[PDB]
Amino acid sequence: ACPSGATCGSYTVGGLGSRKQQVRNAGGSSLDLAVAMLETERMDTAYPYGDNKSGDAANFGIFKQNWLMLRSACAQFGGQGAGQYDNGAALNSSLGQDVSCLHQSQSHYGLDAWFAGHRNGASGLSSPNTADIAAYKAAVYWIKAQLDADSANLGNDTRFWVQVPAI
Ligand SMILES: OC[C@H]1O[C@@H](O[C@H]2[C@H](O)[C@H](O)[C@H](O[C@H]3[C@H](O)[C@H](O)[C@@H](O)O[C@@H]3CO)O[C@@H]2CO)[C@@H](O)[C@@H](O)[C@@H]1O
Ligand SMILES: [Cl-]
Ligand SMILES: [Cl-]
Repeated sequence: ACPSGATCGSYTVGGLGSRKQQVRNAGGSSLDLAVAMLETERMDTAYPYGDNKSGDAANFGIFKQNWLMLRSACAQFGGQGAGQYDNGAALNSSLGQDVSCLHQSQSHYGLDAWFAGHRNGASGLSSPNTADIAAYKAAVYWIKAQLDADSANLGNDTRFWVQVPAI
């Protein structure tokens, strides 16, 4: 059943199973798969460039990591400024680098703080215990529970989803 009042469900996405297997082979855990699953249908980067944001808010890669976090945590982007955000687009064509950056970012911030910045950027890092951040985290963990409960879900075409507001 759906997490705390939210609307949720599942459906089939052609080719998604093979893509899940590629993400796992690139080092993605079930948590990583859950984040990717929440962010795009096909675990890809065909969403609009930067997800229509610029600077520190721009999103890159299959997890929609933001440039603030990438430049703060990932060695690939060390020392870079907000205005250099176009450099994050390297993650759009390298799954291995995308996963490496995700892991570096999660380790840099710790996972609970990582969720806050992933959801809400600099504002989230400074106010990480909001209701909206908690709802995002709950959505990810609900998806993860579906993946964890049946290993077929790690390789099949099923996408689990939870409705969260776009911000
Ligand atoms: O620090 C720069 C800027 O960040 C602002 O927060 C944004 C983040 O940087 C991300 O862009 C974040 O995107 C996530 C949201 O969950 C989206 O709904 C989703 O589509 O993509 C990602 C991953 O889930 O969005 C926030 C909000 O726009 C904000 O903190 C701002 O004050 C700050 O200057
Ligand atoms: Cl991020
Ligand atoms: Cl807070």
